[PDB]
Amino acid sequence: TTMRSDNQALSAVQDALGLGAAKVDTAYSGMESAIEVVKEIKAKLVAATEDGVDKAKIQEEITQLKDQLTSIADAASFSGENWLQADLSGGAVTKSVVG
Amino acid sequence: EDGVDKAKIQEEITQLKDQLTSIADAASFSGENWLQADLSGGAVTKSVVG
Repeated sequence: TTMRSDNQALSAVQDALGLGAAKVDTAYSGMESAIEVVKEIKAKLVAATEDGVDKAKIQEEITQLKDQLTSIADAASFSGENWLQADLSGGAVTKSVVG
Repeated sequence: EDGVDKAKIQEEITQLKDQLTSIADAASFSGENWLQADLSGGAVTKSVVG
């Protein structure tokens, strides 16, 4: 009977592990999108370091890319717990996945 | 799990607690249910003619 109860507990742990894996996958996809966008931003800026290039066009490009970054950060949420855009007023927040 | 909402599980456990109460009070044969005894004295004892 104790072993059956333990088996039920491990089944619940498996369900929690699946949920956490889905959350991590969503967070990683959003993270990769943000990395690609910021790489594009860096490429645009290092192109713009030349003085012969008008900087207003680059400025509006980075503005659009920053808006895209904000949208990606606030949208990459699976079940509310998005593991991104947290509250750092306390100093440190730790998310846990049932192992 | 932190991501799982706790309210739905809350009424789940509420229903299970009501089920436990029903199990405790219904399981009787002839008034001597051997459960839900009065522990005012803390030493209630039931016997069967052997």
